[PDB]
Amino acid sequence: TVYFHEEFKSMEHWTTSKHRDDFGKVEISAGKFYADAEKSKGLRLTEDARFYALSTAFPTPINNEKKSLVVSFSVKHEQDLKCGGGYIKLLPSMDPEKFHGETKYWLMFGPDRCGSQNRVHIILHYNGENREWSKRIRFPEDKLTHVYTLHIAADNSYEFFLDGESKAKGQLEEDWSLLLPREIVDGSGIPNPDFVEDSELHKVPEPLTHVGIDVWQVESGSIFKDIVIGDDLKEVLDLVEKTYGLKKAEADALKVMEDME
Ligand SMILES: [Cl-]
Repeated sequence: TVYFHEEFKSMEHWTTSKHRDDFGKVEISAGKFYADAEKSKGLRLTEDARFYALSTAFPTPINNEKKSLVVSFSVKHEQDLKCGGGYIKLLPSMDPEKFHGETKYWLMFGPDRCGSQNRVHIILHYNGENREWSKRIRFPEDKLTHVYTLHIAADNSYEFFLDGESKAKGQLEEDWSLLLPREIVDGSGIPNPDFVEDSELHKVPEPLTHVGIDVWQVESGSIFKDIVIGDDLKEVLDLVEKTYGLKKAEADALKVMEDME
């Protein structure tokens, strides 16, 4: 039911790409401030003004035929991020050493910010193109840990959770540009006979084989935690309570590091 859970207690099983000789360095770390010196540990990007590209393979490939698929992970931008990504990717069969921005993914999911620009990416590869989510939700611009959870249901509905709470909810067909128009001209009532129905929008075209972090950061220091993937929503949200729902401790740790200032 839970296919995968990266705790980032270690990073040896994650492979860093060879597509460039200058990808940024990463480490296991709890950051400058933390709710717990051990449980707050995670994947930390260390170097300013770098690209990052590292990945790990699912022990077993992941499918979602007539079944739910739930993705969750957290990013902590404690560094005062002005420009940088904090999103992950789910990819079909690929070579981790040539992993880069152009590598074919099925899903690109997570926070991204640069200047006054801010949104949560939910990008689905469908029918040979990457389809950007039509809705634009800004993620919280603070130094605290935030969790991003996505439910892709077998009825082609979806739901996006930020910090455990529902932020967006709707239909894949309506909130992305995946299919042709149902009407030949909108509001005419005349059907478009070329329209093709797809009951498998939610379904991965090929089985999913890797998770990867492919981001650019100007101000580095971000920490990734708890990459969870499964087929049951409550199960994942329960796991988010266990791992993230550290809230009270972290916020107090943040105030402590802010009273000094
Ligand atoms: Cl997007």
